[PDB]
Amino acid sequence: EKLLKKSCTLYVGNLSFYTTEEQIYELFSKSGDIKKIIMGLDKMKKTACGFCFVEYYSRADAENAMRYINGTRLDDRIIRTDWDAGFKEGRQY
Amino acid sequence: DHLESLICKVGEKSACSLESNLEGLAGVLEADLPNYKSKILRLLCTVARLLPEKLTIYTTLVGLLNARNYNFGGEFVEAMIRQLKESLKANNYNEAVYLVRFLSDLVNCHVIAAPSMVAMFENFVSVTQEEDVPQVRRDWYVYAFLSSLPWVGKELYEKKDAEMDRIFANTESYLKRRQKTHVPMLQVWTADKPHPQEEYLDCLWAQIQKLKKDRWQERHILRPYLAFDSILCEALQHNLPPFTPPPHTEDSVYPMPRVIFRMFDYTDDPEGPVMPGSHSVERFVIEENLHCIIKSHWKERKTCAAQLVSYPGKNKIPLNYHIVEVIFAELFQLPAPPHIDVMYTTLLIELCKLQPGSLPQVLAQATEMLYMRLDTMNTTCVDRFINWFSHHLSNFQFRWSWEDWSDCLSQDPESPKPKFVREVLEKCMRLSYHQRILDIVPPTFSALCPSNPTCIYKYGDESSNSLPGHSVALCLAVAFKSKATNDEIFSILKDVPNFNPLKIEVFVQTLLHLAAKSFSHSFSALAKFHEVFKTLAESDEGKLHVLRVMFEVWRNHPQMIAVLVDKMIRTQIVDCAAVANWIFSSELSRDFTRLFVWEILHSTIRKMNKHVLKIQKELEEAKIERLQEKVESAQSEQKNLFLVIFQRFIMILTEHLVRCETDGTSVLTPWYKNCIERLQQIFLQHHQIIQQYMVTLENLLFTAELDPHILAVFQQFCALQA
Repeated sequence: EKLLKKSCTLYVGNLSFYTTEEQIYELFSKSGDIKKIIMGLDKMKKTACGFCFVEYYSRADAENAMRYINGTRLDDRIIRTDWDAGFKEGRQY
Repeated sequence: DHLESLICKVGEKSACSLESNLEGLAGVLEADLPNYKSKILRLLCTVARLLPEKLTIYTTLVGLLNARNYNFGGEFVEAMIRQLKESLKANNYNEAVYLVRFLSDLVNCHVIAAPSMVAMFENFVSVTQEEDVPQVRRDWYVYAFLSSLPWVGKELYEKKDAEMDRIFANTESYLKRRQKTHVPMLQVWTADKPHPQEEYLDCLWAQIQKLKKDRWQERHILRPYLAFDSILCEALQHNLPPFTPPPHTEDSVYPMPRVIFRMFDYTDDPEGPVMPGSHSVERFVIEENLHCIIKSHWKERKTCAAQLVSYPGKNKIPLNYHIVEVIFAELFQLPAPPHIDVMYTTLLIELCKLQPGSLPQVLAQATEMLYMRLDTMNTTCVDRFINWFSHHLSNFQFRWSWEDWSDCLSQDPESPKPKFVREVLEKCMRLSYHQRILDIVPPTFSALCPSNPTCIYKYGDESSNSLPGHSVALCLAVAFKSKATNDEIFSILKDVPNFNPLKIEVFVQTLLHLAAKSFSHSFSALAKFHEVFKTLAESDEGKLHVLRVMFEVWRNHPQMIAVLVDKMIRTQIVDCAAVANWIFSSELSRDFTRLFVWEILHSTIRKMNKHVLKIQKELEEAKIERLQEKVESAQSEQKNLFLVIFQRFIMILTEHLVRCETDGTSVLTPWYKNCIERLQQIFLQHHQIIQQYMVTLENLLFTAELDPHILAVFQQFCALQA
């Protein structure tokens, strides 16, 4: 809980399987500058499984994403954002 | 901590009436006076300046408490005057206005004698007499006074009509001699119809005039204290300690002038309550209170929507229209919205969920109106309109009755309406897929849809082997595929026949074409061969050529161009100045008025600004000599970035003007409107930073000789703090 409060990384869920890294850049860039995005893939086919990580350069931008992007639509699906301790190699599957 | 909760939450949801909660809280605060008089006074002074939307609820409380303890009321009134002086000293003019309004309304509660406020306002208005002080200083004191009148105007005129008329005469003569140079730079629309966008003081003045003409009677403001007419009386009044407005100093920062956003009138809502006119104080109070409600809850979109919708009034009003108008007034406010743009988009969605059967129709009606008034809407506002509307659409399956906008089809593509439609479809595509967006519009609109974002390879399966560096590119292609190293690529590039402009072209063309699968591949590619880039783009001419070649490859994919430019800046492959020069280059000439261009420029300026703040924050903490020099060097690159941009603007605008005079054609073309307002936008989005360059700008760039079309934009910028 002490970590989640300094993080600039959001875990995004309920993404459609057809959602791309570019669409996520367009949407999440509305709250601030994105440092990096890592899409979640199938451990076998290497195909999207409905989630991703969004890292912002500043805490303020990630908070505005949690305030205004969370709960809105992308590819007509209501998406969810949650604070995340940070990406770790392997968690993209 | 208990009192703070009772005070802050008083007036919210409850089973007991407000009058019952107020009277109750009053007794609770009195009993706790002997032990928490100092705390209670602090909390009451806090709510006075932080919760202006609850003005009359707290002034009633203070009145009920003053009626139980006259001395307490005296110390509070004294503490308020103290706070006001403090707020003014800390340049918190916005909060100062709320305190002044609170003292004013206290007159109605009979906590403060009317002559005390009349006296205070005479002093306020005299500021318009001070010499060699900013018009924005004089303006504020006049605004603090006039904006308090909807609440205390009747009580003051019945007590000191003669003294009040004198003040008005002096107020009017000052308003008549104010400069309006800033107006053109702050209006959302320049057209007079259907609604003039009025300078805030002229508008407020007209509203006060009408109120006076109406014998100071207004029908909107909720006055809880009227319910205690038997408990609140003159016998309990206090006289205010003399008040001297703090003199103008070097560190004095005053609010910028404003223009009143206006789009609705009662004929837009024939089936609902009659909408208060533009020149009635009721309209002013309604918007002022709705703006404050957002200011208090912008962070909580759900709570913000609930608070807006539950806004109470003495009489019925078409609240949904007032809410929508206030949200657009904030989003389109110049220079900038009070809060982050995206918040407004989500707020409107939350409002639609809360009032599904009425708000959507109003928003739809408003959207149609905004489109129809596009011809004179300022470019900075148009971008926000484009971004809001496209985002909104993606939240409602991109459904829209485009046929209503069929009038854009037969106009010059560069015109506001058709350009608006194309930019919107471009943004929608970024949140969707090409064929999908191509399909949401009617057949007659297909030509306005964005082109398929495909990569363009100069040395691919189509070009002639007779192209300079053809054979070289061929080797680069296989080299990258075999996961070669920088050294390898460095060797291959030597076969390039001539800063070698061809080395860059074959390298950029090939490398990008191979990583054209996604943003990730492209980014990683920029990382892998980062050494190659920094070497080829060592000179300014090299950084400009990299950008030029990158554009020739990705011109059909604006978003790709933006993310690549941002990466090249952050990894220092190119610098901000190179991007600024690239923006005004001949290659981008046909795309100059497109949104993405300005998005890249501002995103580039922002990175420079944040870089300056970063170093400043560091030198701040470590206070060593190795930084004080780093700061002044970064601030040097920042200042130079702005000088180059202004330089290029003056250059292309002068060229345009000379060309028009040469050919005898009019200067007012769609290209021009866009170019002159983009210059305006530079000053608007970064006025704080640019004010540091005044002396330089006045002597080197925006000189007295400069064609007035261009110099005026600079003079308008100057007026924001004059």
